[PDB]
This record gives sequence, C-alpha cells and structure tokens, in this order.
Amino acid sequence: AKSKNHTTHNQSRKWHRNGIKKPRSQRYESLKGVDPKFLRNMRFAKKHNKKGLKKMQANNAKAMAARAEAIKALV
Amino acid sequence: TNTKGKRRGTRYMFSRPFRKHGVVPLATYMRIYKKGDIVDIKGMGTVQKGMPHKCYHGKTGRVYNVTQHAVGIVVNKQVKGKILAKRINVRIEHIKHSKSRDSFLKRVKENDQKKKEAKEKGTWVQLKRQPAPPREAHFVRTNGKEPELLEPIPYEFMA
Amino acid sequence: VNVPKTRRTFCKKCGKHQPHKVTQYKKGKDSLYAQGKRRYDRKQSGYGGQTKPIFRKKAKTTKKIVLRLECVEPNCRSKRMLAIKRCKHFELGGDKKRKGQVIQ
RNA sequence: GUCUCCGUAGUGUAGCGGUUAUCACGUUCGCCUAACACGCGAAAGGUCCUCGGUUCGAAACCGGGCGGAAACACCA
RNA sequence: GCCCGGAUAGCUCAGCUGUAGAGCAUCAGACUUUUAAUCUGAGGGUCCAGGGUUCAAGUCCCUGUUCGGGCGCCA
RNA sequence: ACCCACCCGACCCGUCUUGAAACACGGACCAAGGAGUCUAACACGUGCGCGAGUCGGGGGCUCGCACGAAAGCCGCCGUGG
RNA sequence: GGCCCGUCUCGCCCGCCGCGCCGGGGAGGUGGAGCACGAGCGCACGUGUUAGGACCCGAAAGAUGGUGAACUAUGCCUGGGC
RNA sequence: CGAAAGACUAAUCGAACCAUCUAGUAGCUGGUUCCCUCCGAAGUUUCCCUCAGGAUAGCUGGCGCUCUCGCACACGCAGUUUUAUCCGGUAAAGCGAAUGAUUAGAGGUCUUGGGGCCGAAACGAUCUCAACCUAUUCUCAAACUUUAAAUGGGUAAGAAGCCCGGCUCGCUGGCGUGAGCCGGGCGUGGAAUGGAGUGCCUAGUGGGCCACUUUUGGUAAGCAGAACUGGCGCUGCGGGAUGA
RNA sequence: AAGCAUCGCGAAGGCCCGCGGCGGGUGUUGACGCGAUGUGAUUUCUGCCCAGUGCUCUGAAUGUCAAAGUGAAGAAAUUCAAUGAAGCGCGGGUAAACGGCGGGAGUAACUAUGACUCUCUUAAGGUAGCCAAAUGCCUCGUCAUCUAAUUAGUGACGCGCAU
RNA sequence: GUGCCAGGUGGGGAGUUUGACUGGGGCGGUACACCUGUCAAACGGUAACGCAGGUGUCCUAAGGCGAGCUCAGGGAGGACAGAAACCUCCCGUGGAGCAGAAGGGCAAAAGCUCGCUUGAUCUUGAUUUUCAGUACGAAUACAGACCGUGAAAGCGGGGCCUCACGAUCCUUCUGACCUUUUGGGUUUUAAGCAGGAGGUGUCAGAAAAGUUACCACAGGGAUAACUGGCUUGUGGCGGCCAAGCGUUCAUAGCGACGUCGCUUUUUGAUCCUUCGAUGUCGGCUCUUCCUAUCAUUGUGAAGCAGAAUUCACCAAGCGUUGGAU
RNA sequence: GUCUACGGCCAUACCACCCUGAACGCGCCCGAUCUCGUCUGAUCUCGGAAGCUAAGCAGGGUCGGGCCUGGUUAGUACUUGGAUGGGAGACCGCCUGGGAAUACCGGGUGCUGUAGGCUU
RNA sequence: UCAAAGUUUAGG
Ligand SMILES: [Mg+2]
Ligand SMILES: [Mg+2]
Ligand SMILES: [Mg+2]
Ligand SMILES: [Mg+2]
Ligand SMILES: [Mg+2]
Ligand SMILES: [Mg+2]
Ligand SMILES: [Mg+2]
Ligand SMILES: [Mg+2]
Ligand SMILES: [Mg+2]
Ligand SMILES: [Mg+2]
Ligand SMILES: [Mg+2]
Ligand SMILES: [Mg+2]
Ligand SMILES: [Mg+2]
Ligand SMILES: [Mg+2]
Ligand SMILES: [Mg+2]
Ligand SMILES: [Mg+2]
Ligand SMILES: [Mg+2]
Ligand SMILES: [Mg+2]
Ligand SMILES: [Mg+2]
Ligand SMILES: [Mg+2]
Ligand SMILES: [Mg+2]
Ligand SMILES: [Mg+2]
Ligand SMILES: [Mg+2]
Ligand SMILES: [Mg+2]
Ligand SMILES: [Mg+2]
Ligand SMILES: [Mg+2]
Ligand SMILES: [Mg+2]
Ligand SMILES: [Mg+2]
Ligand SMILES: [Mg+2]
Ligand SMILES: [Mg+2]
Ligand SMILES: [Mg+2]
Ligand SMILES: [Mg+2]
Ligand SMILES: [Mg+2]
Ligand SMILES: [Mg+2]
Ligand SMILES: [Mg+2]
Ligand SMILES: [Mg+2]
Ligand SMILES: [Mg+2]
Ligand SMILES: [Mg+2]
Ligand SMILES: [Mg+2]
Ligand SMILES: [Mg+2]
Ligand SMILES: [Mg+2]
Ligand SMILES: [Mg+2]
Ligand SMILES: [Mg+2]
Ligand SMILES: [Mg+2]
Ligand SMILES: [Mg+2]
Ligand SMILES: [Mg+2]
Ligand SMILES: [Mg+2]
Ligand SMILES: [Mg+2]
Ligand SMILES: [Zn+2]
Repeated sequence: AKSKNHTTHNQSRKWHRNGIKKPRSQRYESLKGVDPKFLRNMRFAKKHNKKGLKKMQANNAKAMAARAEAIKALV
Repeated sequence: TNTKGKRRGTRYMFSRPFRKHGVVPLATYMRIYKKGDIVDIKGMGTVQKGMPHKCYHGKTGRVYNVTQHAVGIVVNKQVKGKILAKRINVRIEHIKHSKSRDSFLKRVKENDQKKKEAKEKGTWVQLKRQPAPPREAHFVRTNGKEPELLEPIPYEFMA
Repeated sequence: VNVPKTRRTFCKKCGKHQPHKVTQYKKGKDSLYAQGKRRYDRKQSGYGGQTKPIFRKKAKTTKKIVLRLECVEPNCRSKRMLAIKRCKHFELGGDKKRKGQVIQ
C-alpha cells in the first residue's frame, strides 16, 4: 500500500485565496541587530540632545525673525 | 528526496564567468553603502566568506546595517504563502548598487527643475509619465519610385 | 590525532593567556550517594525486576576526546575542560612528524 | 538475479603493505647402485587471474572485468 | 567498569633491586662414504611503550597498549 | 388532493470510496424503542452586577417549611480564593 | 528613551553600635511569562479541548472467587456377561 | 486424566463452566433522528515505533474591532500590463572553442615501433599498420560548453519624498565622516482596477484522482513518479447515442 | 507391547507432590526394588568421532567470586585493605548423551576406468550394510523384465540433490 | 534441621517483546541522519527501491599569521644514466596541487618550502541554512576580553566553500572566599546555578527472539493467491526488402542482415473489481461458436509424367476415434 | 607629442616575429665596505654612475593569430498563449505575440584619473 | 644383549 509521495498541486491556489500579502512596511523600523558599537554611540548622542537645547531654541528664534523680516521685505 | 546542503545546485550560479576568474578587482570593495541603499545581491565564487544563500542571489533589497566589511540587507523571500522580509549579512563582494532607483531619482530631479521653472512662466508642464500612445496620423511619400512587389517564393528541398 | 602537552591558551582565573598542562580526561568513580544513585537504588530494590531502561544498541565507535587544561602559574592551578572533534586515534606529544624525510 | 567468497612455479597450498614470495611434491643435474628404486648432495621454475585506482610503495587495501563455487528462491 | 595474569633471543619459557636461565631452533667443529641421528662449542634479547622511585630497575612504582579467565552493567 | 390516459424526463436507497445503478456491503414489511449526555478543569466569546476590588462558600441568625429543604439577613462580608 | 529582578563586563565613590571575606550605590550590555495612572472579581449562556462508561453498538484476551468426572479419561472396591 | 490423537474433562477444550472486576480496551466495521438561509474546504507541511492515526502549518467558518468615503471635495492594496533595472544557464546552438566521445581521407622519418617486401645492414627505397602531431572533414552529450532565447523571479515608479538652517555623540577622524535629534520651506509624480487594515475563537481535512503542455522509470499499461495550470472530488444543465 | 539398552538411589536416600506441618505419594516397599529415559519380537549386526553443546568426576594446587565477620584511616557517616562458599574458569570421563561422519590432482603397452601415488584439510572424514526405497533435485535416471503400447510394478546398477 | 539475609542455578513457571519503508508480503536492499552532480521544465522549491557517487572520519598541522617561491606536461641539452635517478635552458592559464565524493573556487594563491605561533582560547546577543519559520548540527556578520603573526595595512576566534553529527532524565568533570542542606552555629555530605564529556545511526532520542498446519479477534479489495480489464515485452501467427539456398535460376518451395504488423488458446507487467467469501486442478458429461483448414467439396501452384505432393484460394457443411503409462 | 610614480576599468590592453625611439625619465650596467641574503652579490639587500639602447619599456608594422564590435546565418532554430486544425502514430501547419547560436564577411586593436617630468 | 635395505629382458 504505497502512497503518493509528495506534491505541490493545489498549493498556489491555496496561497492566493488569502492574497500572498507583502510584508507590512512601517516607517520607523527597529534597531534590532545593528552593529553594537554604533548603537551605543547613537544612544549616547540621544542622551545628550537636551544638552545644547538653549542654544538650539535661540537659533530657531533668530531664524524665525529672519523669516519674518524676509516676508515683510517681500510684502 | 534531495539533499538540504547549503550550496546544492550552485555549480553555475557561484562560478566566475568565462575569462573573469582571479583577483576581485578593487572598485567592488571600495564603494560605499550607507543605510537604506537599494542593493542587488549576486553571490560570487572567489569570495566564500560572507556568501549569501542561493535563494537571495538575484534578489534586491535595502541595506539596514553596515559593518566593517559586510552589509546587513533586508530582502523579501517568499515562502509558499507568505512573503518574509528578512535580514541577511552579506560580505560586500556579493553586492552592487541597484540602478533601479537612480532612474527614478533622475526623474524627480528633472521634475524639480521643471517645477521651479514653469512657475514664474505660468505654463504648467506634464510631470506624470504616459504610456506610448498610438502612433499619430502622418503621410508617407512614395517619392517617385512605386512600391516593390513581394511574391512568396516557391518551395524547394535543400538538405 | 596528536596534541602537545603544553598549551598557552586563556586562563579565566588569571584573566590572561597562560601556559597550561594538558591531559586527557576520565569519568570518575560513581559516587553511590548521589541522589540519582540513591534513587535508583531504592527503586531497583524489592521485586519488579529492572525498573529503568538499559542501553543495548551502540551506534558510534569513538568518544569526543576531552583535554583537561590545568593552569601552570601557581596560586591558580585552575583546571578546565576542553573538547576536540571525535577521533579513533589520540595521543599527547607523539613526535612532530617531520617534513621532507625518507620513509623506509 | 541476490549476497558471499576464491583465482599465487607443473600440482596442491602458505603469505601482518617494504620478502630473493613459504612448504611439500613434481622437474633437471650430479653422486650411490650392475642397474632401478629408495637415499645423499645441488639447481631451475611463479604474467601472484585481468585492468584501473589509493599509496613514497600493493601479491594483498579499494573499484570494476573474465572465470569458479556455496547458500537462498518462501504463503497461496 | 572491577579483579587478576602474560608480553624476555626464531619459538616455548626461568629470573630475590647490583655476561639475563633452561631446552629446542640458527650457524661452525667432531661422527658419517654422506645424510640424518648425537656429542661439542659460537651467534642471537629495544626484557611491549613512555615517565618516575632509586647511587642503580628486566623486576618497585605508577601510567598506557595488549592478553585473556571470571565478576559487572541507568544516558 | 382519488383514479385513468398520453408526450418528455427518469437506474435504489443508506454507506465507505479517486470512482456505486453496480457482479461492493446493510435493507421482506409495519409499529414502538434507539445514539454527542452529565460532572469536573481549562480557554476564548457574549450578557448582567459590582469595580481596585470582587466573591460566597462553609458556618451562623430568622420557623412547625403548606409552598421552603426555598427566601432573607450576617463587625462572620471576609478566615480564605 | 526610561524603571524593576536575574546575569555579565568595567569602574569609581558612600554608610556605621557592631570597620567586615560587612552593607550601599554608578556606567554599559544582555535573560525575565515585568512596571510605564489599575481591570478585576462573581454569576449566567455558547463553542472548543480534555479526564471520566463519555455519541451508540462490537473483540480475541486479562484478573478474583466459586460449580461440575450423570458424558468421557485413568486408578481402586463389589457385582453381572461371553 | 491420557496404550499420546493436544485426546477427553456433562452437544464446550492448543486451557471447562458460572458470577463478578466489566459499560474491560479498540489509531478498526457499522449507525448517528426536523425545515429554510448564508459562507464553504482538504488529501499538501514539518515532526512522530509515523505510513488505515496524531501533531503542526495551510486551506473554512464565526465573532468582531480600527479606519475609509457619494453627504462635488479619497488613501492604500493587487496570481495584470507599462517604463527603468538586476537575476538566470533550460530550449536552441557549438564542438575548424575547453571536457569527453567519434568518421574519413590529405599532410607529417615529429615519435617510434611492431609486421613486411627489396635490402648484410642503413630516417637507404618501398609499402604498412601503431599511436602522437599540421591544416581539413563526418557525427554526438541528463551528470560538457565558448554562445544563448521564449516563458520566468527580484527591486523601483515620491510627503515614510525632496530641498534648506541648526544642535547631540563615549562612534569615526589631519580638518572630516556617519548616525541621531530639533526648526522651517516646498504636493496629485506610469496604465487599468478595487473600500482597506487588524485581532481573537475555530471545525473538517492531512487515502486523492483526470486533461493540455513539460517530464523520470518502463517494450508498454485504463502502470508507477514529479512540474504547471484547469478540472472531477463538492456540481446540476446543452452537446459528445451511452459516460466523474 | 514383549525384547534390548542406558541412567539415579542403601532411606536424614532416588523420584515426586504440597500454602503450611516431626505433612504426603512411590511405600503393607529395599536393588530379581523404586524411580527417569531411549530403542522396539526373533535372526544378524550396532563402524569411527569427546573438537561443539550437554551430563558428570576432582579440588587449597587455584584466577574470580556475596553478605556477614576481621583489620584501616577518618570527628563520624565511611572508605580502603586483607580474607574468600557454591558457581563459573582450570583439568579428566562420557556417543544404546544431543548430535557429527570431506575435498583436490596425476596414474594400467587401444581406449576407458582407475588398484597405485601426490597433496590440502578436519573431532573423525560414512564402516558393514542398503537404494532412484514411504529417502534421488536432474528424472519419465540407465539396463533387463512385465505389456500391442507402461511417467506405473519387479529385478539389477550406484560420486547417494540430501541413505 | 527450621527461621531470616547473601551469592549461584533455574523456559520447571510467570509477564512481555519480537521496528519501519517496501509495485502484496517475506528474502534482498535502506531510498531511515547527512553531502556532491543530475533528474528539475535557464529565480527558488520539487517525486520514485530514478541515475552516478560519497559520509560515521582525517589533521600539532593538513589550524593562524608572514615571507619567499611555482605547478602538470613537453622540448633541447649534460660522465656512468638506459622510457625513469641528478643538473641546466626554454615553452607552459593552471592541462598540477589544495586529507576525502563530486561540483565550485584558487598562480608574486587558497598550491609548495621555510620562520614564528596556538584565533581549534574566554564571553554576550543578532542573523543565515533546514524550517513550523521550533530544535539539533552547520554556518554569517558584529561586539567585549586575552593572545598570535606581520615593517605595517591587516589577517586569525579551526580546517577555501558545500557533509562528518545527538534532547529530557541520570552520571561524571570543571567553575565562584557563590546559594541551600530548614530552631541556631561549625565541619564532612548531599542538593542547586553555569559550561564541557559519557548516546540514543529506527540519527526530534522504547529497554526487547522465535514459532503456530492447533490457532483466534478487529478490519482491509488502501494489499497478494482466480476470472475479467488495460498492455504485449515474452510466446503464437503474418507481411515487406531480397544477400543467399534451390545442379542452372533471388521469390516452384525457401529465405540471412534489416524492417512493419496482428493475436490474447503462453507467460509476464499491472492492481481497476470482488476479502459481511464469485467454491480453488484435472477428467467425465453436453451444447454452441471461431478459423489461424488436418480430412472431405470446388479450384489456381509446382523443382505437378503417373502415383505420391507440398504452396495458395473460396470455405467451418460434415467429421476428427480405440487404448498402454 | 611623450614619459615616470601610484592607479581605475581589465586583451580594442594578449601572443609571435619585424622596424623606429630626440630630451627627460625608466632601464640594462659597474661594484660588495657597510645593511641584508645566498651553494652561488644570479636573485634579494646595499654603494655607485664608466658604458649602452643590444634587451626590457614605448610608438608603429603584419591581406598575422587572438580579443572587441557590426553584418550574415534568419524571422531560420527555439518559443508564450489558441483551436472539436491536420496526421494511424511519429510529428507537422496555421493563428497570437517573443526571437537566438556557429561557419562565412566587414571594421576596430586600449581608454582614462591623481601627482610629477621632458619636448624649455 | 637384533635400526633401514624394494626390484631385476619380450628381445633366445
Ligand atoms: Mg498522502
Ligand atoms: Mg532481595
Ligand atoms: Mg476505511
Ligand atoms: Mg477502492
Ligand atoms: Mg449509492
Ligand atoms: Mg459490474
Ligand atoms: Mg464491510
Ligand atoms: Mg440482505
Ligand atoms: Mg420513535
Ligand atoms: Mg468572560
Ligand atoms: Mg481551545
Ligand atoms: Mg465526551
Ligand atoms: Mg464490550
Ligand atoms: Mg495481559
Ligand atoms: Mg486461554
Ligand atoms: Mg460504549
Ligand atoms: Mg490507524
Ligand atoms: Mg463568510
Ligand atoms: Mg540546471
Ligand atoms: Mg540541448
Ligand atoms: Mg485518512
Ligand atoms: Mg495507484
Ligand atoms: Mg471523498
Ligand atoms: Mg538412547
Ligand atoms: Mg564433551
Ligand atoms: Mg539435527
Ligand atoms: Mg557406502
Ligand atoms: Mg496397468
Ligand atoms: Mg527398484
Ligand atoms: Mg514464556
Ligand atoms: Mg510493513
Ligand atoms: Mg523553472
Ligand atoms: Mg604569500
Ligand atoms: Mg588550507
Ligand atoms: Mg575579536
Ligand atoms: Mg540541631
Ligand atoms: Mg503440523
Ligand atoms: Mg505452513
Ligand atoms: Mg499435532
Ligand atoms: Mg484493488
Ligand atoms: Mg546460387
Ligand atoms: Mg491478470
Ligand atoms: Mg455462483
Ligand atoms: Mg481462410
Ligand atoms: Mg651584480
Ligand atoms: Mg631598448
Ligand atoms: Mg631596439
Ligand atoms: Mg586580425
Ligand atoms: Zn591561572
């Protein structure tokens, strides 16, 4: 009593009932499996972003004032 | 039932082409992949360290990691019913920049040129592409000489 | 295979690399008052015949050889197990084979 | 057909990868004897079945060739 | 695995930490008309392998490789 | 809806099976009987009550129980889960 | 990004009735059925999965305790028959 | 118990009968009770003392939720195609290209031979057949190939995109990289179609078979075994007289 | 089945029952007996094989061999040691115990067979007998006989698949 | 002697076991765990007891660096020296070598020869491959230690790449001034925690011999032993071609080397039907059909003088017997 | 025009033989005290600068081989999809789109980056 | 005070 041994006959059909969906792409994928030495350093960089805040805020206010002067000169 | 061995059936795939054996010429090594570079994988026989598996040869995907002398590269591999985006660590020698994306960037650059200009002019320009339309109305001058008649030729047995 | 009797490899205790004496490892005598043996003793007792299985179907014909790497620097002497691939010949310090010589 | 083993001077056999290939008989040549036999002393003789491989090296280890010989071929 | 034994010259075997015994076999001398048989001498031991104890080991010691009679058997 | 006629259609059901009208099995006929239950434990879903709580058991107090072996109440209201 | 427990690596300081092979913290990884302004508890119905006779019917067997030699098997006692 | 046949032991004997344990166990036969409605399979996966069964994926249903907008004011997704761009070593082709096979004559003392004939003998003369070689030539390859299709498989075709300004780093470093952060500035970016996403419970199934084309074993088979799609199984209806 | 032949036992015994007993059967018995096996009247024979598996005999000369007992060290659980019963090994016997019982070459003044020789081999290598038998594959063996005709019957033959 | 322990003996007795796949089973194989080339239909993936093979190891270097070289083969030379010894010049895309099967890869190397070495060491995670996208094994990229080597850039955590291997439980070894050993303390002991080893080859891992013709039960046409289907290799019968035979003459009768068919009175394949049973050989008896015609009727042919004859046509009306084993 | 040093792509760059090379280079070349290394100053290392382009190197040449690129081969071979097309089969023709490979015949025979020379 | 030692034209 020998069987059928293997096949792939009805399988494509079976797969395509429910699509063959592409793998759901997000923005902001994880940093799992990224070269450790990198990840330390981007972690440290992220740690000290709040250091150098007061400088950054002022720079944007100076930029915003320069934009407001430019738009007044245009109008 | 076939053997599950890693390199089964790559007699031809991983085999340097005709009269291109020997030293892996150096541009190959010394060109830079960043994150998110579109990259097509193509295994190579000379370099056996960091070889991709025979399933990812031909396949294109994006770079996610870059180590000292290899590049982590997300590629989509189908499995019966489900496409699995998965991340593989190929050594540079088995990898090129895929040009597929550059022709796109060329077009967007050309669009940004054609958007900046034609704004002060006022005349809006076709930025979208369009498929090859039917080939328009036109005259054909049979200049002096008439058409050439083509009789089909009588059969004969050559061999 | 052949391996030499001295080995300058890592020593955990010291933290460095250090020379170690090498020797092939052996199973010790079997306690008798291990919980296992104490358990089997009081199970296997009485009637019931034999209670746990007995392996009678030997497939392989060689052991993974293990070396017992002992640290040379005193004030440490730290022993360490170090396995090697299976081989039906093994020895320690059995000549250096000699390239480019007459066989007779 | 399967699985097994064996192919070595003329004959029957030994042979643990490095041999002058072992032993007995047979063969030739002396001697002894009147002659023969026995006997004594010497000698000669192997395609190590065939081819290819592994080996620094194969009579052997490994593959196939051509032979030879046992066991199996059952339930209807 | 545990106990025990053998491994010595071609072979079989002695050997009590200070030219390695016996017998056969091997080769040269007698005897033989010669051979065999037998009597004399001569040659031939990595004392299985390695390390130690020891002033000194074939032996004592340990460790292996064998050997081969019993014991034994939880992945 | 009873009977008859005619034209066309139309093999016997059940079942196992890739395949049953089968030269596959079960079945003469009728009546009654006749097979996914209950308990426990888990999980998810749904409905209700209360909600950082919730809970009811077990026990007790109220009755001879007609209805009650119910119903009600408990610094036990929380030992405890 | 952060915090808690396990664990590793590297480091530098604190504490006191008992200065100790005492106790406490830091940085960076990494294991945890974790935390990051709670969602559970009780009751009821449904489906599924199990353990139970467990959808209904079905063995060959296995075990305990009892009944039979009125048939037949063999022995013995006492009679009969050729 | 047996003058032995496994004979006989109350029509029962290769282990009597009665009651109980007992509703013994069964991956195996058989059966399994009203209507309409809606959706609707599988015989393939890996593991299993597994191959008449399970497990696990798959395929089914049920319950939903989260959003979308025909309420003149849409994003995303696809058993397509288009435009770019990689991948390939099958068909074919090739063997005056490698590997291996293989025919023929030309040419060649290449080598050298073994056999000759004429030579004592002599690359002397003359043939010859061996292998080798110089151009040619015949015919081949699932486990050969310089070439090389068709059909085919990736990517890409924008707001998660571009373009400016500045901050953070214990990484990297002549200065710079590269990454991560803030803050602004810019909109339809090929065709065709379609509302999408997402989570829980979950049954049956895990004997298959048939045809086009491709395809292995076999003289072949209504034989055995794969690929590809579509059937039958689950399905009636017109045709093929009859019929999966 | 008679007949033949082995084997155990002198009774605190052989053989056997029984759950147990200063239990029971053989046995109200004693080797011309009880018990266990084979073969199968008579006649005539009963070859060789003790390597194998059995059974049995001997036993400090002795390898291993348990519990207890003896010593040992340890704080003790303990470990280690020496000691050492039967049994295995070691050595004899036994086939009317289970059973077993060969293969090459050459050789005789026609040829053929092979008395004879040579080897290689086992524990021996199948003896007396017997035979295509109720035992022989090839097989419907060959010769004879019996029949007009015989895959049958009988008598002979014997490298006899496989007496 | 009895009582209780100890060791031996013990199919007298008990209980139980006695794989799988498989063109029925058994016998044989292993297609049971792996690897190469092919099968495979130019991504991947794919079957059969398909094809051709390999694996249970080997290596102290055949691992790791760095240096220097160049290999097979051939030509032409040189005392003994010849086809082969050693030296020297030339050519040499690898035709060698790289432990092993094959495939790939490899030349100031991945080959050979030296020098120095232990990266075959210690430790987190990520990933790939089989995949369910679990394990094992095998691999890839990093990261942290401690080293090696090189002037250095670098390379190296085994073997150029694709195979060489093994869970829970138990044991054993190694590891930390580690935890527990429970009323507390000290010490042995044991128990934990973490990593190696002792193996399950039926290789995701029972501990396991037969026989039954005295047999049983659950089932199976998922599967054999008949018929019948398909097929026709094999058997049977028949063409075509025409080298020969036939004194002479291919073809009166024949017919090689080749070739095309039919047939189901042979045997195989196969397993569709039937296992809640289709009575399993032969003979007897009886009927009917077929023709591929032995005889009989009518005819063509001859190597037909007659007689006897074979070859062919129409043709199955009628026949085709008695015995020995 | 051209070279040297380090190159990228790796024959349009290879091989064979032939010719020509001003200047600067690059070489061959002459030595072994020292560095370094050989059986050997051949190579390797080092110190030089008398000769010479003989060679390497460059540029050219050849009805050259080779390679590169077109044609032809050929809408041929093959092939996606189609039919109740043919054919006893084997196979073939059509529709629908895709479409090769030798032999044979042409053409071509390195381009170029950085840094520094020379032809002032 | 006992080893082993077989054979011998047809051709007068
Ligand atoms: Mg199946
Ligand atoms: Mg006991
Ligand atoms: Mg069934
Ligand atoms: Mg069926
Ligand atoms: Mg039906
Ligand atoms: Mg029918
Ligand atoms: Mg039935
Ligand atoms: Mg009926
Ligand atoms: Mg009813
Ligand atoms: Mg709920
Ligand atoms: Mg559930
Ligand atoms: Mg139930
Ligand atoms: Mg029952
Ligand atoms: Mg039972
Ligand atoms: Mg019974
Ligand atoms: Mg029931
Ligand atoms: Mg089953
Ligand atoms: Mg639905
Ligand atoms: Mg292929
Ligand atoms: Mg082809
Ligand atoms: Mg089923
Ligand atoms: Mg079938
Ligand atoms: Mg069905
Ligand atoms: Mg007897
Ligand atoms: Mg005996
Ligand atoms: Mg017998
Ligand atoms: Mg006889
Ligand atoms: Mg008769
Ligand atoms: Mg007779
Ligand atoms: Mg039994
Ligand atoms: Mg089976
Ligand atoms: Mg394909
Ligand atoms: Mg080198
Ligand atoms: Mg190597
Ligand atoms: Mg490292
Ligand atoms: Mg106490
Ligand atoms: Mg019988
Ligand atoms: Mg039978
Ligand atoms: Mg019987
Ligand atoms: Mg059937
Ligand atoms: Mg003729
Ligand atoms: Mg049939
Ligand atoms: Mg009937
Ligand atoms: Mg006719
Ligand atoms: Mg010089
Ligand atoms: Mg020059
Ligand atoms: Mg010149
Ligand atoms: Mg040219
Ligand atoms: Zn140490």
